[PDB]
Amino acid sequence: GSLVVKSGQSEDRQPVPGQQMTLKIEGDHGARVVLVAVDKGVFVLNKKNKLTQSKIWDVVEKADIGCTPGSGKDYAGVFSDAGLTFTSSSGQQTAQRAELQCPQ
Amino acid sequence: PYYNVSDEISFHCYDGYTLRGSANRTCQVNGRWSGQTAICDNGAGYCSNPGIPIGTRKVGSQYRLEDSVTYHCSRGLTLRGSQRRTCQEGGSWSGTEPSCQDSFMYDTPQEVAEAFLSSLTETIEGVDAEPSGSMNIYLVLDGSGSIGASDFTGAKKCLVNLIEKVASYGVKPRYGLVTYATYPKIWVKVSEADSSNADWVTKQLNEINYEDHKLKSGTNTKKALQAVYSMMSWPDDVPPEGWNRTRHVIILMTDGLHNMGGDPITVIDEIRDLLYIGKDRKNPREDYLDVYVFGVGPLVNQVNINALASKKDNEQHVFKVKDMENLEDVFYQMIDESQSLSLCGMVWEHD
Amino acid sequence: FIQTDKTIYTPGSTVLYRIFTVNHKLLPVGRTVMVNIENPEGIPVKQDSLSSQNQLGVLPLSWDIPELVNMGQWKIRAYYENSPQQVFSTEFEVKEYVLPSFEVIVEPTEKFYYIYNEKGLEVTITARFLYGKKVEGTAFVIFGIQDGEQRISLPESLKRIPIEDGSGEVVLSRKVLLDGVQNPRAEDLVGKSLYVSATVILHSGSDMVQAERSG
Amino acid sequence: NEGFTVTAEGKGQGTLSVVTMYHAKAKDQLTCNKFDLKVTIKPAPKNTMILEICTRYRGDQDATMSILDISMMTGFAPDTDDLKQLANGVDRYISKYELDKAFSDRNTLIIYLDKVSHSEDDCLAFKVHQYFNVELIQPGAVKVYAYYNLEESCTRFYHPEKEDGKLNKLCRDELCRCAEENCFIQKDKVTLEERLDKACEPGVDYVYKTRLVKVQLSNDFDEYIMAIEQTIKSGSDEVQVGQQRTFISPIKCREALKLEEKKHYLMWGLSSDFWGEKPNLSYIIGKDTWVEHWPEEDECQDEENQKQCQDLGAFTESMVVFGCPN
Amino acid sequence: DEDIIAEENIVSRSEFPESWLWNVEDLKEPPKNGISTKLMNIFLKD
Ligand SMILES: *[C@@H]1O[C@H](CO)[C@@H](O)[C@H](O)[C@H]1NC(C)=O
Ligand code: NI
Repeated sequence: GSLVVKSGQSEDRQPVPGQQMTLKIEGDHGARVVLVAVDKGVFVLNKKNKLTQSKIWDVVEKADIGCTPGSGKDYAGVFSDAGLTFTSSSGQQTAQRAELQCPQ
Repeated sequence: PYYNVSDEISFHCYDGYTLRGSANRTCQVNGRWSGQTAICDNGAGYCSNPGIPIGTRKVGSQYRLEDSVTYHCSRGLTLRGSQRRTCQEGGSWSGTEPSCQDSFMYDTPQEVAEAFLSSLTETIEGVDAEPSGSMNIYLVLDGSGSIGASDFTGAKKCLVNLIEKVASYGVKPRYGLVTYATYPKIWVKVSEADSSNADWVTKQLNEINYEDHKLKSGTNTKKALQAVYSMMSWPDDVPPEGWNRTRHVIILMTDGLHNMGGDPITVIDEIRDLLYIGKDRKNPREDYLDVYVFGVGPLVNQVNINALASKKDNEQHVFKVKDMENLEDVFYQMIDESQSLSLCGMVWEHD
Repeated sequence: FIQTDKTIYTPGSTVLYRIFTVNHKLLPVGRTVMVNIENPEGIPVKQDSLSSQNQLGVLPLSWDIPELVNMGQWKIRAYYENSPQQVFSTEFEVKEYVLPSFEVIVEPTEKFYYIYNEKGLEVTITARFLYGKKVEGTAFVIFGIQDGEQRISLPESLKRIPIEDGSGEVVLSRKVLLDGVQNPRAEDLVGKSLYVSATVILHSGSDMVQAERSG
Repeated sequence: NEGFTVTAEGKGQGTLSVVTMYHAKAKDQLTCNKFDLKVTIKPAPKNTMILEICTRYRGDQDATMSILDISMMTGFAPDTDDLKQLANGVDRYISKYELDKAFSDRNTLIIYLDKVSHSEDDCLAFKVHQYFNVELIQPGAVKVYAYYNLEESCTRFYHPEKEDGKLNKLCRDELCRCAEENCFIQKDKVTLEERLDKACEPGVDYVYKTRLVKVQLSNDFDEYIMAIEQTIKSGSDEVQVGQQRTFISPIKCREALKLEEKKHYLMWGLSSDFWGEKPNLSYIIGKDTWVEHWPEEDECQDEENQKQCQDLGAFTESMVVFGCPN
Repeated sequence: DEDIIAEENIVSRSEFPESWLWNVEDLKEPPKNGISTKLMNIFLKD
């Protein structure tokens, strides 16, 4: 969907230690937003293990039931390499898959 | 940078934390915040989070068993209650909840009477277990020249109503009236056969006068408490039959401005050792001693009057009303009111 | 997905972390999750079993760090009760430290290094306070070659460049680079990597930050 | 720390481990680690002085680049001329940003070193003038360490008077109280009524008329063995007449006290001036401790002490018979 | 020969957390163009 968090103030200057500021949140409807403010000085000693949208899709992508970027050695191979099992009454069925993860 | 009168502030815990107490608190005219103390606990320690009373500063995040926490008030404020609380076995912190006081906060006649009875009556309910109830009340009145006949004679009438108030509970304890100055002066002793007679103790409280300690208008609180010590002491020989079953309630009015004798606290400790209190990890026996202090003199040192008063959980022993007139009203409301005295979930001695 | 408020904690503070329970379609779902917290020695010290049921797939949690705790790289492992084999993990470091007043960045002119490049390896030293302002001080930079999980420091490649106007400039001569290793042929360094170790110190001597650009 | 007992029961197998954590009295170190820093301050032939700083490294290799974090004493600034000499020197460098500061605000100096031999001591020095004059100056400090390791370092303090730049603090075992204050209360006629009120203050705990028996004075604190001739006001210390109490006072006040043995003194202090566990108490002569010379019997006949003895005399009686009013 | 502000009337800072604002918010405002907006009023640390 979408989620942006900008300043609610009319630009102006920089805030002062101990001042109120409007925090605008442009997110999706019916969505629960969890916040967390952290001093950048913390990322100076360690900036690893940071939750990023890039890492989220990274885990999802590295979990596809497919391995081959495309095509196979035969018709029954194209389906298995893509993530599908084609089986007809004529006798043409795809290869058996035992291992959860991809080969190699 | 500062909160004026009728100013409101709200509290809100983080995610995964429970908020107990009053979320919204308003600054009252008595220089105090309304409602209870706001505490954000996650419930991961053996004892609940002691929290940080408004104006104080807690030092110690660990709430395990045997662990402790220290408190410190801001500059210009007097810490009331305990400065150190230890998480005792059974999920409960020792001492009482701290509270930074200033020099004008005082206590409304209701706040005093309400916190006094809620701490006294409970110490009376347990007493009935079970003539002559197994409880002693030591009335130590200060007659120094630093108080004045005005705030003195008012303190007398204040005690008069107290005796009659206890009498309405159908209980006849052993009283001990003692007015001190440069030297203690015992009017009623707990060993007397008339100590249980509420009437006689009241008349003895009337015969006394502020002019009794005019020639030697000193302030030796130490000797005063020592006089109380001799009343609860024993030859030994005795070892008395039922010494470990008697509750002691010491009530004293004083401005806290002692100058002769030194630190009266030393005597309190001697009393604890005599009654064998806090000398047993399994049997504290803290329920066998209550020390109530009331500020009467114009200049009252809250620091000292607190060091003497006892520190029990959810109980107040330190009191400082606005004026003498209000101190009286505290005991007037008592005689009329009859709080419910029930003994539910109570245990007797202890085949 | 496990989210921790900070990446590093001090012995005594509390670790605020939340767990997100989503299906294979990345949608809120009520499930039962087993959560364990292993010490730097990989031994669970705390285990729970929450349920995101009626919680919109968000499990707020926290863990108190004892004063006397083992410093190192702690770990927060979690997995569904119905899938004990599929376990997710998120690490957080526990150490005694203090938040600096400024940051130190080290970015070479190129994201690599050409062997026959006589010019050498030029590295930029940008240092500014956490509030934007620039840093005035001195820097201590040193290079080194990183073999297969091995580091051979280069004592000869040590420089002291003044940091004026919140920036500096240091160059690693190709001469010193070859002098480091005891191998005459330069085509043997092909495949290895270099790492920079800078250190900025204010003129007041009140703060000192250490940065590094390896790989 | 108690002797507990563990009881296992049932089928299976586990492991029990018990470890106690505490603070051990190792010292021993005497740390300072791989550095031997010796700092000394000396006058000159405003005041201006010489600051010599010697250093050495504990190792088999001449330590690499080190740092000299120096902090001037309040009201002192390094001599610019001498700084230029050390800057142009070999194996020494001082940031240009530091040179151009004048006597404005150069209370902090950093001298970068290229190397420090592990054999002998690489000692340097530079003049330090006093641009601003003020009583009770703050001790300076010098710190040495490598550019890679900051934890392992050594810091020394320097002071014109105070030895090794340390501060006055009455230390006993592991309990020290700051003694950076005045000797006693005060010194313009102190009448009878003056003593009455000042002796009946809420703070005043003990009021004795003692006699200086023996003076055992040291380097950090001076013992003053006094003998209580009479207890005017019985404080929190249960002491009968004839017993001896040990008083303690900083060296700075030894000149102002000028206490002579076999002489009587009227002194009263606060209840917060005690030092030690009973019955081994030791009174402390703090900035709030009254001290007055008590003219002896035959001396109270001079036409100069009659005015004083009469006040003290009436004072004692008024304090014993009636005691503090109010 | 004196001015400035009394050293007694100077409220020194104290709140220097490494992390804060660990709360939860729900977007229930009238949705426009499928985008909900919430205006929070937080108090910056010292
Ligand atoms: C009370 O006194 C008797 C004296 O014989 C003693 O045996 C008993 O233990 C005491 N009770 C308590 C509460 O300890
Ligand atoms: Ni008095």
